Amino acid sequence: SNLLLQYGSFCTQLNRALTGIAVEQDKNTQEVFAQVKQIYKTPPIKDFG
Amino acid sequence: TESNKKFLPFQQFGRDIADTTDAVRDPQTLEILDITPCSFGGVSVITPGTNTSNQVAVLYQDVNCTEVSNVFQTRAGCLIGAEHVNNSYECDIPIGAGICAVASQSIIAYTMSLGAENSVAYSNNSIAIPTNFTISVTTEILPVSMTKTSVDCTMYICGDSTECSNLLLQYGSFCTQLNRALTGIAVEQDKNTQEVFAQVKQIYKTPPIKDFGGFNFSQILPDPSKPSKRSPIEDLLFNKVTL
Amino acid sequence: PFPMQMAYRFNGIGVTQNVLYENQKLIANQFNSAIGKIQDSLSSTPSALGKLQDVVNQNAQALNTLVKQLSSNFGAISSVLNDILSRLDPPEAEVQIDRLITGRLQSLQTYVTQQLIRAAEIRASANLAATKMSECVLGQSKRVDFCGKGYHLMSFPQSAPHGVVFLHVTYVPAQEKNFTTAPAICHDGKAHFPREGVFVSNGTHWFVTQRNFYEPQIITTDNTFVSGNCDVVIGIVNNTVYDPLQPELD
Amino acid sequence: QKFNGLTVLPPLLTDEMIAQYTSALLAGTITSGWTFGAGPALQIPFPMQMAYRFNGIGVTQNVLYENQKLIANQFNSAIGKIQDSLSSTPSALGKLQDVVNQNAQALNTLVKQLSSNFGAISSVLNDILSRLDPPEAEVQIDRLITGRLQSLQTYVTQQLIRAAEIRASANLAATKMSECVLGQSKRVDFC
Ligand SMILES: *[C@@H]1O[C@H](CO)[C@@H](O[C@@H]2O[C@H](CO)[C@@H](O)[C@H](O)[C@H]2NC(C)=O)[C@H](O)[C@H]1NC(C)=O
Ligand SMILES: *[C@@H]1O[C@H](CO)[C@@H](O)[C@H](O)[C@H]1NC(C)=O
Ligand SMILES: *[C@@H]1O[C@H](CO)[C@@H](O)[C@H](O)[C@H]1NC(C)=O
Ligand SMILES: *[C@@H]1O[C@H](CO)[C@@H](O)[C@H](O)[C@H]1NC(C)=O
Ligand SMILES: *[C@@H]1O[C@H](CO)[C@@H](O)[C@H](O)[C@H]1NC(C)=O
Ligand SMILES: *[C@@H]1O[C@H](CO)[C@@H](O)[C@H](O)[C@H]1NC(C)=O
Repeated sequence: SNLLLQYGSFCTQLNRALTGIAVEQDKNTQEVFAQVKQIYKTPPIKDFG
Repeated sequence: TESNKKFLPFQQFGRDIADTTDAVRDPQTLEILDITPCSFGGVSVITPGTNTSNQVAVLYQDVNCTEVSNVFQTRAGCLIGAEHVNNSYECDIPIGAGICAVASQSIIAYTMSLGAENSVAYSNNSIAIPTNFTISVTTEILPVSMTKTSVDCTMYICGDSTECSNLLLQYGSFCTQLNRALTGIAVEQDKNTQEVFAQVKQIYKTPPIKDFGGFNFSQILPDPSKPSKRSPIEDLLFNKVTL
Repeated sequence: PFPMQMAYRFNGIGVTQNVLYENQKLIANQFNSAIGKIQDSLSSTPSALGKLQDVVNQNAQALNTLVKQLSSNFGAISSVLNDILSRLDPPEAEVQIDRLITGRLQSLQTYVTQQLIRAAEIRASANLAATKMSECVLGQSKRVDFCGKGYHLMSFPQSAPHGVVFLHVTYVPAQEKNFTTAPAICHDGKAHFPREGVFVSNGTHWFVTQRNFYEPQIITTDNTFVSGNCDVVIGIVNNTVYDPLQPELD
Repeated sequence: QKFNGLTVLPPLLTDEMIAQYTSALLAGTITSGWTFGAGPALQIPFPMQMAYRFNGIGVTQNVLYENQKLIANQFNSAIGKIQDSLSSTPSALGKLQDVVNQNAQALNTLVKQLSSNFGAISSVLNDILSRLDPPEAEVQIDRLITGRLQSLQTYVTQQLIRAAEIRASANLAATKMSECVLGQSKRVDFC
């Protein structure tokens, strides 16, 4: 590890890119699915004509 | 730990997919022990912010709550410092696996609510119709270009020294692929800005009298009395982003 | 004339022109107040400009780390190559330089690749901004949630450092009511269907109204049309249809 | 799975909450048509909604009312057939299985790189440390750091590209979510 410390900041660039991807995946799921301001519920009687 | 894998009489140690040690057979008995790497993981800090409070909670992402003041186990790890409350709220600080996290002068963790419950009074002879109407204006912000940076490969790597320049010249064309790529990005930023904005071949101009039937556009139209002829909103945007 | 422009923009989303002209003053007040609120919204809610701040911060950080990679030994006896060239013999300065050429070229490669990927992201965001500029300010979009939540009327573009801000003016149904309905009207054997809008009742009388704004109208032969008979349509109510010709001949 | 230094964080929205969101969107589409996207949920009988959707494609609404039972039977038959269609034709879920396969293969091929000497004397750093004196182990450990770091860099680069592709697919999915489920699209073969 003390020898690795002589390669600068590669080991935080990788762990900031991976975190960027990690948060981008939750942004993707939220942007696709969370488009309703309320959670609507269907009526108990399925008389839809 | 104990294992239920029946090793054959001739193998001593077992391997898992992608070349790792999974289990080993105790030489002094017939027992077969599985070897699991002991719990480890990154450590995450939940903070409301030094602007508000210096209270902090800390989450160990992949350990139980048996490895070092409330302590709550979640599917995302063991979170210490936050009290789990049963009632759901809007998600604030993301934790993971459905729990988000400040209220009542302490850090709380809860299962996120997805929104208010609202059933629709469905019937095959009832229609709702609006009897009035609101006009809303929303703001949508999109990036179009970024700073056209350029880095001189040879002078960056090999600062003003011919001795290193000879080795860099022995590394071939790298110091030309990098300049070519950065030049391509620089020109593509101008193409982006042109395609976003240069959509009118001629420059139209507003009339001097703002008799728009009661609509007031003074907040989006350029103000000639300003040195840079920008709208008040555009002023707020240029004064709101800091470098 | 701009009020007629907005009246046609109402027509384009299924609200007849007469809603605007009778309510032009209220529409003006709501538009002006919303534009006024935009200032407070942008100036008081942080992270509102986050999408624009993030790119400049990412580029500044990439440059900062790129420069900080110059302060790294990479296996060399020192970071400053001037000291190796001034202190070591070339037969060994060659080897000491190689272990800085490699690390600084690798840092440059990392930076260039990250910039290519982020440039592709900005390329996609710029193309989306161009598409919204074409289809929201330059015209009117019927595609929902593309020019903001609600029924789109218009958009106004604004410049921003390294970006664009759209003010989307949209129509949202507000106070609402619960009315009885029917898919057709049975009159002397003929089935009447609305040309535009639906039939509504408050219990006692049947009217026709546009679906996106309550405006009751008497049922006549010029807003309804006849097809088939009363025994085919499931769920019909019985009301009478008035023909303006009857009072003109009587 | 869990190896040396590799973790998988759980998604913030669990499958239960995703299912609850799609249930909310389905209840909206069923009980209020497209109006729950624009503003408040406005109650409309489902046949009148489908009559609107016929009106929007140039077929007069009466065609629905006169053929309501046939329309219902065809819609129920198609919805029933969708299960057999996707459950009986293989590769139907290839677009979702391929993402998982590529991520798992990238992780396995990141781990496999640890068992490569990279030009040194033994792929285990502890073995070179235990057999060579530090002044000489330094070079072999430099090899086992440079190669492994280059492998991690390649993995992260390919994950950035794949994340960009999946983000493009997610953006198209959100566009379809708005312009196909929340409303009705005049864009041909887009929905
Ligand atoms: C329709 O709504 C508007 C506003 O939602 C009403 O207009 C006035 O608006 C201001 C704020 O914009 C309120 O303080 C007033 O209470 C509103 N009413 C009046 C009389 O000023 C408008 O009145 C509404 N129309 C109907 C028929 O309800
Ligand atoms: C009135 O509104 C309620 C809920 O808003 C709804 O359940 C009901 O069906 C509507 N009509 C009547 C006649 O009550
Ligand atoms: C739905 O329609 C049927 C016949 O068309 C009717 O009997 C039933 O009462 C209707 N539903 C409600 C809730 O009134
Ligand atoms: C329009 O809004 C501006 C905002 O500053 C206000 O000063 C002005 O009086 C308003 N009316 C007109 C006619 O400009
Ligand atoms: C409506 O009128 C028709 C004749 O015009 C009659 O046969 C029917 O019973 C009436 N009531 C209904 C359809 O509910
Ligand atoms: C229902 O509509 C009729 C027709 O305009 C009106 O006279 C009546 O006052 C309304 N309200 C009722 C019946 O409660």
